[PDB]
Amino acid sequence: KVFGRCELAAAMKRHGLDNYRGYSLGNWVCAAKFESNFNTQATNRNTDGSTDYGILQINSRWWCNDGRTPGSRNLCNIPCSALLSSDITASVNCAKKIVSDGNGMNAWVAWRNRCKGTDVQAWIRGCRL
Ligand SMILES: [Cl-]
Ligand SMILES: [Cl-]
Ligand SMILES: [Pt+2]
Ligand SMILES: [Pt+2]
Repeated sequence: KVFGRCELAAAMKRHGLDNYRGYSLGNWVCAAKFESNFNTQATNRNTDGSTDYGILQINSRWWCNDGRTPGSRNLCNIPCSALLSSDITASVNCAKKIVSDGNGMNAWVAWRNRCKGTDVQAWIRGCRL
């Protein structure tokens, strides 16, 4: 599923991401934009052999089990395919653990390179929430 901007923002807010650990909602939406372009089915391969999955491109080295990532964890205790559902619950829950791990949203390199220090409020501009 490909979300709209405000559709995503609303789903994320409903799931408790708005100001989770101080990261306002626009941070999460901006991160989704530049990770998956709002597409729950996005997958990308990492140079280390791991794969990123879903709306927030959550990675198999640490976070989910895809069955094919040697010497890797499954810290969110989920199959990586659960991260491609049109329902974002598992991506959201897993991101809360990721962003609580010590590095915050810097764990998402696109957030750090493209959202951090920008006018992220623009990503929620005009949305009914
Ligand atoms: Cl959803
Ligand atoms: Cl949730
Ligand atoms: Pt939802
Ligand atoms: Pt939820």
